[PDB]
Amino acid sequence: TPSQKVLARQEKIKAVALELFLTKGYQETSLSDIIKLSGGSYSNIYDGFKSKEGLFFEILDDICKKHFHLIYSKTQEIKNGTLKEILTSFGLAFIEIFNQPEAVAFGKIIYSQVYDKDRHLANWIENNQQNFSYNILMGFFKQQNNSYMKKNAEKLAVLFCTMLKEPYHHLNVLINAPLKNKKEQKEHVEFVVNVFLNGINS
Amino acid sequence: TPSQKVLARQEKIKAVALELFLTKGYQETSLSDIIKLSGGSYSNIYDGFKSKEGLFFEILDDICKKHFHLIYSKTQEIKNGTLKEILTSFGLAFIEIFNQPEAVAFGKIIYSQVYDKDRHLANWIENNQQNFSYNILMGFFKQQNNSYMKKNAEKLAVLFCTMLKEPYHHLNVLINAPLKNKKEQKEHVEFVVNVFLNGINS
Ligand SMILES: C[C@H](CCC(=O)NCCS(=O)(=O)O)[C@@H]1CC[C@H]2[C@@H]3[C@H](O)C[C@H]4C[C@@H](O)CC[C@]4(C)[C@@H]3C[C@H](O)[C@@]21C
Ligand SMILES: C[C@H](CCC(=O)NCCS(=O)(=O)O)[C@@H]1CC[C@H]2[C@@H]3[C@H](O)C[C@H]4C[C@@H](O)CC[C@]4(C)[C@@H]3C[C@H](O)[C@@]21C
Repeated sequence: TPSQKVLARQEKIKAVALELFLTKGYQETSLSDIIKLSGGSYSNIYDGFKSKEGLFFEILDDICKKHFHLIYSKTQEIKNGTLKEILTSFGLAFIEIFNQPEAVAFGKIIYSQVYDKDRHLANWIENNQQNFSYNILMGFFKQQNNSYMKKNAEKLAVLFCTMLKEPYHHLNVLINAPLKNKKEQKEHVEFVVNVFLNGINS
Repeated sequence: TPSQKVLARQEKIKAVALELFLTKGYQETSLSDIIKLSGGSYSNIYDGFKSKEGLFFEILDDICKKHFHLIYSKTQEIKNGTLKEILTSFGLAFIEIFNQPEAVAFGKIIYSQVYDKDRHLANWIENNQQNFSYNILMGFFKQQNNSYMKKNAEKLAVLFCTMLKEPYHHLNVLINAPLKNKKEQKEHVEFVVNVFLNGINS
C-alpha cells in the first residue's frame, strides 16, 4: 500500500534521527545529517520533518503515546479500587518511567531548547495537553463522590504527579544525579501517597 | 583599605557580568566581553572569575544568600507558632521569590548549561547544600515533638518546597508561562499547606 510505505519511511527518518541524537548529540546533529543517512528515502519532505526540532517532537509524540497506554492499562487493572490502590498503582508506573536513562536523555534535550526562538516546545506543549498522563488521574478524581476532589481534579492530578516526580528528574537532568532503584521507587511512592491522602498529622 | 578596594572591584565585575547577561544574553556573552567592560579594573584575575560560568555562580551565591536571610527573617517573625502558621509563612516568602522575572531569567541560564562538560553547576550544587532554604524548614521539623517529622525532616522539607514550586517554575522557564499574581500565590500556598498537613480525606 502507498500509505504503508509512507509511514514506514517516516519511521526510518525518526529512527535515524534518534540514533544521531544519541550517538552524535542533539545539538551537533543538523537536519542534513538526518536527511543524508536517510538517503534518497527523504529528499525535502512534508510534515514536521522540516527541522530537527520537529523530528524530535514527532518522536516524543510516540513516547508519550506509549507511556499513556502503559499507565492507563496498569490503572484499569484493578476491578476495585480504593483511591489508595489507584494512586499507588499510578505511582509505580509513572515513577518507573522517569527512572529510565531515556527520560533523562530527552530531558536534556528539552532543557537545552530554553533559548529556541521558534517556540517549537511551547507549540508542542500547548497542542498536547490531552496526551499527558495527568489526565488519567484527573479522570478518577471527578468520579469519586466528593465536592473537593471533583472541583480541584486537575490541580490534585498535577500535584500528585509533581510530588512523585520532582525534584528528582530535574536533578537527574541538570547534574546527572543517580536514578532510583526499584526499592527506592516503591518507598517513595508509599511515602508520597500517605502525605497526599492523610498528611503529616498522622 | 586594600581589602575594601578588592571587594569593591569584585562587585564591579559581577555587576558588569549581570548587565551583559541581561542585555546581551548569557550564551553570546564571553569572558572577554566582561573583562573589556570591566576595564583595567580586571586584567586576568583570581577566584571563580576565570570563566563566565564562575562569575555566574558567584552571583547566585549572593542571591541565594539574599533569599535565605529573607525567608529566615519572615519565619522567626512569629513568637508562636503552629506548624500551620510556620508552613504558610514560609510558603508565602518562598513562592514570592519564584514569581519574579529574575527567578525565571536565571532559571533559563541554569537549564541551558545542561550540556556543560565542566560540571560547574554540579560542583556548585554539591558545595552549597547548606545554603538552600530547604534547611530552614528541615530545622523546624526536627524540633516538633514527633518521631516521623524528626526522622524524615529533610524529605518533608524537600517535598513541601517542591509542591509549592513545581511545575510552575519549570513551565515559567521552558515556555515562558505567566507568573502568579499575589492572590494566586496565597491561594496556592493555603492549598498546598492543607494537603500537606491534612490530605485529601478532609
Ligand atoms: C510538560 C511537562 C510538565 C507539564 C505538566 O506536567 N503539565 C502541566 C500542564 S498545565 O499546567 O495544566 O498547563 C514537562 C515538559 C514536557 C515533559 C517532558 C516530555 O513530556 C517528554 C517526557 C517523556 C517522558 O516519558 C519522560 C519525561 C519527559 C522527557 C518530560 C518530563 C516532564 O514531564 C516534561 C519535561
Ligand atoms: C538546586 C535546585 C533544586 C535542588 C533542591 O531543591 N534541593 C535538593 C537537594 S538534595 O536532593 O537534598 O541533594 C534547582 C537547582 C538550583 C536552583 C536554582 C538556583 O538555586 C538559583 C535559584 C535562585 C532562586 O532565588 C530563584 C530560583 C533559582 C534560579 C533556582 C531554582 C531551583 O531551586 C534550582 C534551579
